[PDB]
Amino acid sequence: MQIFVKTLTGKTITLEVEPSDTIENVKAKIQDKEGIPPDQQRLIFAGKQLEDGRTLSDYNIQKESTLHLVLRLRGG
Amino acid sequence: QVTKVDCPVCGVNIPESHINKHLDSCLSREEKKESLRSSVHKR
Ligand SMILES: [Zn+2]
Repeated sequence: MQIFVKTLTGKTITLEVEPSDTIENVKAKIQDKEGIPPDQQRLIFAGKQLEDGRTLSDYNIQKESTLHLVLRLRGG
Repeated sequence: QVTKVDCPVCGVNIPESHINKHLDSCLSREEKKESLRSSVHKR
């Protein structure tokens, strides 16, 4: 299903992913589009983060949804 | 570089650097409100 992702900066990217696809799989897709490492990217939906070992269908995500992307520079 | 970003969880003005720690706390609350469950009684 076609979904949309919005970064904290305001940028908007349309990403195509299947409910069966895992979150870890989604990050890799982003890597190709945003050129940013999957480890340095964290996604939040409804205020809670998305577990890499979980799938989109498990989060009750329907067609055309807006996800929040945050960047984790370094934990020091 | 100095920048700020709102929190999608609680909506609070916070720098892009302090956001990482903030997310760790903001998310912690979510786990506090929800019921506590333990697979094993010991731990
Ligand atoms: Zn917050």
